[PDB]
Amino acid sequence: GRVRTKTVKKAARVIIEKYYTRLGNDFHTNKRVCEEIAIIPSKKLRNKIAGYVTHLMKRIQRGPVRGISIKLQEEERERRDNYVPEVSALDQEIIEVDPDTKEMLKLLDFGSLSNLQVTQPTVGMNFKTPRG
Amino acid sequence: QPIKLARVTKVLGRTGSQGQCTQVRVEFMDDTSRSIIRNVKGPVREGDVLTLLESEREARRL
Amino acid sequence: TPDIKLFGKWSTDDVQINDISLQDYIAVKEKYAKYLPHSAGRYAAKRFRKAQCPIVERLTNSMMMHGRNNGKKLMTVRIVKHAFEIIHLLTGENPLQVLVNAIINSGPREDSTRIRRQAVDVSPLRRVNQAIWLLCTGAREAAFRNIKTIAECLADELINAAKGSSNSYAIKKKDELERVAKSNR
Amino acid sequence: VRHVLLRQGVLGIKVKIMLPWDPSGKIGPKKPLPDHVSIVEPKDEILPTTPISEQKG
RNA sequence: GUUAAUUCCGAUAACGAACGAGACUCUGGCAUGCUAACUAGUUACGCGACCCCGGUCGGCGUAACUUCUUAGAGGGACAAGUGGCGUUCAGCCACCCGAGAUUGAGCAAUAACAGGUCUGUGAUGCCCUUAGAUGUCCGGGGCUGCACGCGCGCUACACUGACUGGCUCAGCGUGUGCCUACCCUACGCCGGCAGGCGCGGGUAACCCGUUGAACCCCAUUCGUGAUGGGGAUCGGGGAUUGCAAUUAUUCCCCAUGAACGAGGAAUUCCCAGUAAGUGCGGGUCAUAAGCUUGCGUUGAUUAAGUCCCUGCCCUUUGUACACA
Ligand SMILES: [Mg+2]
Ligand SMILES: [Mg+2]
Ligand SMILES: [Mg+2]
Ligand SMILES: [Mg+2]
Ligand SMILES: [Mg+2]
Ligand SMILES: [Mg+2]
Ligand SMILES: [Mg+2]
Ligand SMILES: [Mg+2]
Ligand SMILES: [Mg+2]
Repeated sequence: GRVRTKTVKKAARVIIEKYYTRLGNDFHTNKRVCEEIAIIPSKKLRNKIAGYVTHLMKRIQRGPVRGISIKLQEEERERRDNYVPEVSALDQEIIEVDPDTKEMLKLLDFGSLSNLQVTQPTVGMNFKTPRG
Repeated sequence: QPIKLARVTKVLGRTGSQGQCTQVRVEFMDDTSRSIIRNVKGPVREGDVLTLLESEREARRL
Repeated sequence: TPDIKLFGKWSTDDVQINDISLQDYIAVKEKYAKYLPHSAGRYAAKRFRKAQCPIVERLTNSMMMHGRNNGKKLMTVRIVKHAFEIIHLLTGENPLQVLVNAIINSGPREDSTRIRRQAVDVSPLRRVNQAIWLLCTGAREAAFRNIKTIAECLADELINAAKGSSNSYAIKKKDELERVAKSNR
Repeated sequence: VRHVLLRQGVLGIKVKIMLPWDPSGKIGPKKPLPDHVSIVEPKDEILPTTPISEQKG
């Protein structure tokens, strides 16, 4: 089995986390890049780390990777969190109102409103799942 | 009981006590619509012809 | 002869394999026929690389057995060559075609095994292997303690197996295994 | 591995001490461990968005 | 789920870790590229010898170079590229390029055996003996004894073989000693042989040595007969080692010529340069390989799976066992 160990995988994740701009698709380029940036004592471990770097870069080019903190993907995530639309979906011209909700709003202070719409009650009381 | 040829279309798995028999789906090259499952001794790859002495027997699928 | 290949003095072509079940597993025609049945090796590395080995090389390899003869491949190349000479001087046909017909006739189509024994039809590569083993065993049994030499015995066993006259030990063991498998099914 | 001769018998002592790594090689060996991957920290660089020049000499 | 692996992916009252595995070292292969070479050579020349311009020479000497030689720094292989399977993660199979797409060993965790060693020790507790000695030295014998059974091995049962000639190829290696008295041997004569007599070389890429090893190849003799298979037993003689060979130390010659016709129940080892055949070195060695440890030649059958037997590792279950 050609299974990479944790000393390969965690070190490769640290290398890609610190030097995402330097690394690339080509194995013989980013192998020498990892040789320059990282102090690896042996060529076999260096080749394992470089191969797992190439595989994680293929995973990054395919999509997002869970156990990594890329600055560009973090900026994209922050942008998608800070995205604000134009008009709110809570502001509606017609709001569907059930009759018991209309009764409790009538017993509250806000009985009559401007933009509500009392609908007909759903006749036929069949809401539970059949057993077994 | 005539002799019929059958081509291997899908190997399923190892059967037998010592694991010496391949469970093999075979398509008959005479009637291509009919296909059966038999146990086969020997090294079996996909895409080769066995010479079945009878087509009526069938191995039990586990 | 740069285009067509000559197995010694024998032609590569005009070798008709009768059974289409044994077409890919008999490597004799147009790619695998060489000048000698000797070779370097590597055929036992992968599982189905043994099928790509030529059948005369497989007979050459299976002939050397029983302690005193392990690792005499030049010697059994000499045996197979003189046996092909005797096959031509008796039958008057292609020794390669006689050997292919001997494999087809001597290979048992079924066997029985423990799944009480139940009968199952064998793989064609296993059938080629069983035929190569049985005719070699019959030739060695005929050659042991006899004036008749190993080349004469191997030639007579291949000719009797291609004929199917039930005088060959390989044909007899093939009929015995087929009859036992016909019984216990 | 040493021996000590007590009155009742003889006791063996095994002392195994792993030496730490050093660049100089005085307190320990010079070669680092085969499992320790020493990864340096990247220097803080600022990417320029405006092309400029540094013509001198 | 995956892996040779508690190897990883992922879940998660766990987080952070540690040994082991892996990683590491040596070995094997690929680099017509770098460094190297009168203790390795290469190819060109100059001669010499022989055959009819050309061919051979490990016959001689020198001109650049390292392909063959050796050993140093590097490099190269990582599931990297492609096509599929797979939570599209961990990973798996096949294929292209390619010397390799699992070479082999060493090291090897916690805990334990009342496993072996007091006959390895001037490692040792306790007990025994200590002068008519269980200390030490010398002579002889024994450790080899033979109605019997077992184990590891060698020789074979032959014609796929034996004998007799001819051809033709290796790599591990080792080699003149503190005491230490004992090395590997070329070459020339004597003898059939074991061996003996003299000059030399070698502390070793210098000399043995281009290590002219066997199996194998070629050509006669044999003819299925316990035969020219097999060489046990035994008689007569001749040499080496040593103070001393008788219970034959070993080796050589002639002769004597047994069982054994492929082996019952039972059972061992193994899947690639592997098993097996086959020979060569080291250790024991004054004399010495049927053992062991390494190396080389020829070199396959079948398998790329399984828990059926023998066992091992996880989870669950039950226990009236815990020297289990
Ligand atoms: Mg014979
Ligand atoms: Mg004890
Ligand atoms: Mg004495
Ligand atoms: Mg003894
Ligand atoms: Mg016995
Ligand atoms: Mg004899
Ligand atoms: Mg005799
Ligand atoms: Mg011994
Ligand atoms: Mg119970």
